[PDB]
Amino acid sequence: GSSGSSGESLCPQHHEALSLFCYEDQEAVCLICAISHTHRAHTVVPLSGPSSG
Ligand SMILES: [Zn+2]
Ligand SMILES: [Zn+2]
Repeated sequence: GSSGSSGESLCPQHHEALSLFCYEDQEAVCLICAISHTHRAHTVVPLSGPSSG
């Protein structure tokens, strides 16, 4: 017997709740990350969906 499932999803570098996803790369990234991407002309949209912000 053995198990090892990861629950919450946090950036492997920032370790912060991932509330975004980069299309181009097709991977999930955190908020801080976005900055870089959004700067490199990378498409990024919120997972949870639309919010007040
Ligand atoms: Zn990150
Ligand atoms: Zn990107």
